[PDB]
Amino acid sequence: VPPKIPDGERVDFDDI
Amino acid sequence: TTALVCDNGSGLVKAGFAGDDAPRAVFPSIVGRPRHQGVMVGMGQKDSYVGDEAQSKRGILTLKYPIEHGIITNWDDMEKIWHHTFYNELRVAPEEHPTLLTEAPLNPKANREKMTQIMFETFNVPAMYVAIQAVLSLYASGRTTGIVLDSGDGVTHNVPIYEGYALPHAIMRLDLAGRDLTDYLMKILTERGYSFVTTAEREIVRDIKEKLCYVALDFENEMATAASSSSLEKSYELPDGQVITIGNERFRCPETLFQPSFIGMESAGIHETTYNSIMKCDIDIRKDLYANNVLSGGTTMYPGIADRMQKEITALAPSTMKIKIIAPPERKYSVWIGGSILASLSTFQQMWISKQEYDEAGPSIVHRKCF
Amino acid sequence: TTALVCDNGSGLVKAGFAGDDAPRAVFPSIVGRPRHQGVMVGMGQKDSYVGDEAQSKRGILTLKYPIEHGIITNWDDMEKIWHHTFYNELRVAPEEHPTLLTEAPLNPKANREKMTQIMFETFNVPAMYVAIQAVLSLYASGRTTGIVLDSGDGVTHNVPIYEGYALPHAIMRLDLAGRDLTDYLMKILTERGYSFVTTAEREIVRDIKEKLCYVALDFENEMATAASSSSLEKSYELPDGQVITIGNERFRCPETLFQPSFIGMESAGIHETTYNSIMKCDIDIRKDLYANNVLSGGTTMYPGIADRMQKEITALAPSTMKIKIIAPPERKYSVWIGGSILASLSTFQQMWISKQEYDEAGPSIVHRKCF
Amino acid sequence: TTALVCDNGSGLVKAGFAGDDAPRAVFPSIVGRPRHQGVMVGMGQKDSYVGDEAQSKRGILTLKYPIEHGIITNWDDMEKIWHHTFYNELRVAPEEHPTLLTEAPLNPKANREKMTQIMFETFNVPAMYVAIQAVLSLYASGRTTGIVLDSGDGVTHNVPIYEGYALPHAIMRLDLAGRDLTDYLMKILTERGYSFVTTAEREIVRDIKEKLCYVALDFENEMATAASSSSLEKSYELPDGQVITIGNERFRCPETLFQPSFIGMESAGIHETTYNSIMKCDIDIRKDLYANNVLSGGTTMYPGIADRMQKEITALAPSTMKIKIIAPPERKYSVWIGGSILASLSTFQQMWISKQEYDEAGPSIVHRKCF
Ligand SMILES: Nc1ncnc2c1ncn2[C@@H]1O[C@H](COP(=O)(O)OP(=O)(O)O)[C@@H](O)[C@H]1O
Ligand SMILES: Nc1ncnc2c1ncn2[C@@H]1O[C@H](COP(=O)(O)OP(=O)(O)O)[C@@H](O)[C@H]1O
Ligand SMILES: Nc1ncnc2c1ncn2[C@@H]1O[C@H](COP(=O)(O)OP(=O)(O)O)[C@@H](O)[C@H]1O
Ligand SMILES: [Mg+2]
Ligand SMILES: [Mg+2]
Ligand SMILES: [Mg+2]
Repeated sequence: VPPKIPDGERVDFDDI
Repeated sequence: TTALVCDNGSGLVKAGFAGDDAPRAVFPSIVGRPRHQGVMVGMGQKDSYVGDEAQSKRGILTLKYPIEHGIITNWDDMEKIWHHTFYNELRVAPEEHPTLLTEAPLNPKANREKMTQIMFETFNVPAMYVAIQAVLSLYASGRTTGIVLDSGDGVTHNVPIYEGYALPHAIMRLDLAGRDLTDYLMKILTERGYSFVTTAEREIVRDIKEKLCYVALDFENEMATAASSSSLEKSYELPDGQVITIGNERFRCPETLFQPSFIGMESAGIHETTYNSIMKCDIDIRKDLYANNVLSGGTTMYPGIADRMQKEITALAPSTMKIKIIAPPERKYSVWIGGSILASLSTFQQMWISKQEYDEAGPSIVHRKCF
Repeated sequence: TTALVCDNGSGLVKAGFAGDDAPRAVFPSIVGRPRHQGVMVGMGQKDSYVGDEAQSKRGILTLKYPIEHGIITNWDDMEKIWHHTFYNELRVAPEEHPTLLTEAPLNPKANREKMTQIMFETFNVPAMYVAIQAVLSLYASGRTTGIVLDSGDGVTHNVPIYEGYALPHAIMRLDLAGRDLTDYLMKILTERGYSFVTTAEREIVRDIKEKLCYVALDFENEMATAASSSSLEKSYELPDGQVITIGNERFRCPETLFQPSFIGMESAGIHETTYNSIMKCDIDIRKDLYANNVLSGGTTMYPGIADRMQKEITALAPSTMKIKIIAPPERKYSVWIGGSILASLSTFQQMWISKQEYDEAGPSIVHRKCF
Repeated sequence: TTALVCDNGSGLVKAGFAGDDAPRAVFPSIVGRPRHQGVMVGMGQKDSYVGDEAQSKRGILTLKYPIEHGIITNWDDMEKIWHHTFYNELRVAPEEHPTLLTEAPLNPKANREKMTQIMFETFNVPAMYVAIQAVLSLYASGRTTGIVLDSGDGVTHNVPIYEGYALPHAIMRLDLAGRDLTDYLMKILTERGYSFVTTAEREIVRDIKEKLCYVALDFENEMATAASSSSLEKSYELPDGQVITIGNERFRCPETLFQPSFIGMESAGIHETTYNSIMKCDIDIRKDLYANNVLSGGTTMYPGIADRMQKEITALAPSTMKIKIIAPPERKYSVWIGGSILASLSTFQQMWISKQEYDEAGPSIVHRKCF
């Protein structure tokens, strides 16, 4: 059974 | 208050408030679940992208239309589409607005009854009314007679009307439409080497069909010309490069309309089912129907169809009658413009199916006097 | 508490607490037993020097890497390396810290299962999670799409990702990496007279490769120039004197990446396996992958590779697409920075493989939902 | 004189004179140039070994098939293969023999036209005819109706035929075939540690697939059984020793046929494209097609496929119809036996494309009446 990532919200392109 | 003129269609959902010129929000009716696994955490990945959002992420989705041929085959997806249409594309809660759906002629009853039951129970509208998709297209032309050929994307139907009295025994519904033309184009493109298989690439083939294909005035002469010269080969750039060159596939894809034997269908083309629909009418209203032939629907937007159809009917019809084909430039939204006009009428204001009436007779109210 | 972001790698073990910018302790992963006899008594001579200690006593040791190509071939030595990493380079007992190992794609299952069994039985961590080495490198770039070429020291793998949905059928793993380049450089140095044979002198050849070699923009022109002038010959001082002069061996060693036929490998270079990995993807996400090509891993630090690769892909790709190669200056630790970011996320906090779960399903839990 | 029934195929070229039971010469269609340097002088080393000779010297060659998916991608190599087939495996000059090639359905026109142009200009045959690979397989079964699923090594196509009248609108061509199964097996073998990369080792993986793999009657039960017991693990000896043990990779490789999502393909398996191909046919010939389902082609030789397919179709089809799957023991050469029968007919003797006809109309004669 593949790992189904649970429900998140964010973020991208900011911590970088 | 104002009425919501929704128009489910099959391929493009067109909606907007009654009394305007054009639909407010037009977006494909596709619901696509993701198909790969997904490794980024917290990306905010939803479980189903509907409407125009799934035409941008279509690279990793499996788009599937919820309406096959006029009829609705997947009620959960259709409910999702309606919910999106009401809440995100118009942002008006349905608790305070009448709705005017549209339905093809000769459709199964259960489809219409389920539609009204959904609209009254889930969305809880004040009152909804279902209208035949051809009468509206006749409204939009400002006529009151005429035989309208509404070649949508799901189903092509041909409803003749005289002086406001529809002729129920002369409706000729044919199930060839834009989707079958897309599939046939995708099938004949393989003769040059281009293979489109994925349900996402059907959209690319649809774009090719919209931008390049045209209806030939005379089929054999075009087939002979395209086989000698090279003045027809128009090129097109895929979503990643690698331009393709379409030869005589340009006018062979929409030719299927006039020769449904190409995709194996038995019936006669849209040029001969109109003449048959006329000949079933009475002998004294045939001149008016000949003179007021109306075109509508998306698929009748091919460049050069209003001349091919007129030539064909003039060949079939008696030599004395005048054959005229009304092809307004706003063909695609003709049904919705007519729907807006009908919903804006004062005389029509008492024909809605009020909710208390539904509570007293159940969903089978739609077949009753409130049609 | 804080998580331990370890990253086994093959050639340099990089570790550190989650939430920082750079790994706390970076040291070669070599375990070298002494090979001579030893006559001084009471000198305190140990039986195996691991990590950075064996890069200073390498004159009398026989260094041997415990990880050949991603996979682990000598489990006792790997356990020793992990024990050193936890206790002496970080000085934090593992009983109070979650761990986040990293693993190359397409590796044998038994390797991963043994890794988790060791981490849970010997070191007795609270919870550990294994992640693919390319998704982290994509985290560190702050993107969410893109095709990442992570040319480490053990194995070069090329994982394409779109919108967070990894494409498992388009992973192209190639076993040419920094170690094979070191061996090939050591093999072509013999054409001038310098012979390096001992496993200790492989480190000297590695230093030569790091400090002098560069990737040529055009191979034939450089081969012609180096054969006429002498503007390329750069000299280097061995650990004992006797400087050496490297001629056209400078750009011939890293050229093996783009022509794996030099070391007898059949496959195509890293310039063409990326294009093949892209072409296996769907037709609608190829533009985004073209525009967001990401480089990572140590071996992609050669001066002038981000231009050679772009030139090659632009030659292969259609002329309309824009080819852009992301080469951040912090390439070497990109995987570990991404690992720190992933371990610092709140959404990820419930994906760890808790110890009670391992007790209930055994080591085969890693292949299950907790990937 | 006698006719030459050649059958290009993709993976095995099968040829022989018309009127026999089995092809005279069957040999892989691979052309492999040497890749190393070569130091012995006068050894008589050729520049390209084709056919079965390159399956014995494959250790130092780079084999490359000239036919990718039905279509031919490398015309010079295909010409070389044909020349070998005529002159060395049959030893009959083509100047005195008609030829009957075979071609998959829905292939590009240019491929067929180039094929006929080569046969008429280079080899200079008296007359050649091109036939669809499924009608022949229907000949060999001695039927005249039935829907034939010809799962070759290049492409799987499913042509329904009734009473001798082919239904051109119901041909469902799918590009999953034996080659993709070989690649997927080579990709899942890496989960135990065995890595095959070279184009020569693809042949070894093909041999493993042929000798060990089988199609499971029920997939989940087999996956559960192989994960508990060890009664399935069958071992196999490589061309140099070091036996390998295949576990649940045995029935996972050919399962891709019924779930093309394993290799990332969107479409439905061979168990559901047959039912879809039937449902496109008319309502009155569906019983006969249900009762006369024919299997052909090499890839349908997996032990236990004629039961899995019948179970799947019986699940899909209405409960009253009888589902029967014809699986003759001579499945592999079914197309060629049918070709021999067709070439031996007297009624067919005037359908050949005579050379004078080609001289008058050019290579485009093949699309004309002489199909
Ligand atoms: N400009 C155009 N040229 C050719 N075909 C078109 C054009 N616009 C739309 N179509 C075809 O018409 C279809 C849309 O028809 P539409 O009238 O929206 O159907 P519906 O009646 O369900 O709303 C599309 O699927 C497309 O194939
Ligand atoms: N500055 C550099 N220039 C060229 N090559 C380098 C440089 N730094 C490291 N390398 C090569 O990269 C390898 C280290 O790669 P690394 O990313 O540590 O592998 P891993 O993925 O196992 O951590 C070294 O063996 C060396 O050959
Ligand atoms: N006995 C067998 N068991 C399983 N697979 C087989 C067997 N024989 C052949 N195959 C598969 O079928 C392919 C040969 O198919 P074939 O019918 O020769 O293709 P073509 O239609 O091009 O002639 C081989 O590549 C092999 O993968
Ligand atoms: Mg419509
Ligand atoms: Mg690494
Ligand atoms: Mg075949």
